[PDB]
Amino acid sequence: GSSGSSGPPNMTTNERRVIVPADPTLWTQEHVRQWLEWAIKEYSLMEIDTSFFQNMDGKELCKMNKEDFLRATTLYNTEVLLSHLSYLRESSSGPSSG
Repeated sequence: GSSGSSGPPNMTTNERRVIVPADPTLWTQEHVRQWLEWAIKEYSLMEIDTSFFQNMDGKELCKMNKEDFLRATTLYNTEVLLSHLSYLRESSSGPSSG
């Protein structure tokens, strides 16, 4: 670090955050892309092929598995994304089970 930082073009926003719905299945062809670049800049992910999800609708994003994800992102990242989407998938602005 220490200055000299020229990372990629972050997503658009008022200050610095993402605006997407709870359920990932409702994510549009754009949302899936926004959330991607986000988790990357947030969890400092690398070696990820965002292009693979250039046209992957939220629906096709929640159906993807470790394998399908491994063909676009590294194993490490595959564990983060899957884990993250795991919760968002089981959450629709509703109450908690148990």
